[PDB]
Amino acid sequence: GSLAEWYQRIPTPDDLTRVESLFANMQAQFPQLKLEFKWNQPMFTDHGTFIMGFNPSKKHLAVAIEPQTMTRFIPQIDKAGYDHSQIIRFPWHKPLDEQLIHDLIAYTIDQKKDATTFWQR
Amino acid sequence: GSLAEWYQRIPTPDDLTRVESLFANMQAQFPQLKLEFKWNQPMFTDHGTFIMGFNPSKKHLAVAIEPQTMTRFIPQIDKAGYDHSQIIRFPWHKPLDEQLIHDLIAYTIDQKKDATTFWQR
Ligand SMILES: [Cl-]
Ligand SMILES: [Cl-]
Ligand SMILES: [Cl-]
Repeated sequence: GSLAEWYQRIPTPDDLTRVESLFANMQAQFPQLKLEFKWNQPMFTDHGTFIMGFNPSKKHLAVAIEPQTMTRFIPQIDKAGYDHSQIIRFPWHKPLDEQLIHDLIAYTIDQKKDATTFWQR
Repeated sequence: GSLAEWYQRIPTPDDLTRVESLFANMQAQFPQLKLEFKWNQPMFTDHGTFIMGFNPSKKHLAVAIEPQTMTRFIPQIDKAGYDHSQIIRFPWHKPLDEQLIHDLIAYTIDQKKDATTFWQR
């Protein structure tokens, strides 16, 4: 894909305006950032390192951030009223590491032993 | 929707068998888990708290895990050779909080100042 085509996956003209303004404002606020197009999506990078990625869907703009950033901001993201998701991609065409999946479950079960809410806050 | 309807979203018979076996194997290993259907996807829960979510796409099974779990397991996920993603959903119909996006970028920039890889490892 190209960057021209990605912009065309944004559902409506007002949605495109929102993304264009966001990009422009963030570039103005962080002049060192490079807006690259990599693995078929726009990403801000800084001195050859990932900062943020972007992908549209029918109902939302998905903003991609690093694991440590997500961890640090959970309280502030929840307060702002936005849902978040952390996923591992298991390709259909590759083996499924069930030991890994098992270990993720076991660790989470242990950490949430005394949880009083459905989601980690 | 429903769990039946969700299973129909899995793209091939072999992919369906994979998902069926995975659920069965994890339920056998963790007999306390309930497989619930919430917010249009299957989720393992334990004593009413979230443990793991699932969703198919054309190319992969997406396994949803909590932020603390993703953070803990990055080295093991990378070693296993799977990609991972952490996203915030900014709905098109709701205001976009640019201060939050600014703060996320600023924090990530500071954290990556001395980074020697593209992605957090
Ligand atoms: Cl909750
Ligand atoms: Cl571990
Ligand atoms: Cl890397």
